[PDB]
Amino acid sequence: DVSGTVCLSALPPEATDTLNLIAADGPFPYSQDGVVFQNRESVLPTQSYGYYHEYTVITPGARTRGTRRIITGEATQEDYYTGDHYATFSLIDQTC
Amino acid sequence: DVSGTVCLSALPPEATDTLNLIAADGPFPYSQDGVVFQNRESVLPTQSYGYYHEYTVITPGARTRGTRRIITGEATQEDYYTGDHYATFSLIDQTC
Repeated sequence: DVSGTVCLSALPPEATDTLNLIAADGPFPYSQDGVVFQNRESVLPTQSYGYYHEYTVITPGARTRGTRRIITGEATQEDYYTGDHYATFSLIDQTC
Repeated sequence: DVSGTVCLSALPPEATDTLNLIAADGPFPYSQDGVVFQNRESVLPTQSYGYYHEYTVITPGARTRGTRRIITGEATQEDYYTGDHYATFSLIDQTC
């Protein structure tokens, strides 16, 4: 299940950066950015393979990719944030 | 519930160090390494007491033992990572 909706302004600033890179079609900092997210655990709504893709949200200071991601869905404005390594997701509202 | 599976290569490098010590049965850096994990919140599957053990994953820069751990179960390659002090867990895939 999706936890709720959160305004973009309420998320870390790095989430805005990732969304801007997605709009531009990259380039992306990490090699894993843009790979299919399989939704294996069925946390997000059931969709076809390739409906979802994953992108890093940089964690300041981290040596690794960390735990923060944006998952895009194919629908307009359908973007999910996770800060806990895919345990929970919130829909991003870019209007606020 | 477990949050998903994570590749070992995607975890902080110290996770590999901890897995190597577990394979050798130590010696371990902390006296709390190898204690039973009680799974009090039932995040992991329910098992008899003593099934799970916990080990520190060192966090460089932290002043404490930090929040990163590996929990082992008794089955082969049943190794879980938590980065958030036991709130969420991922199964480690050592093949990737």
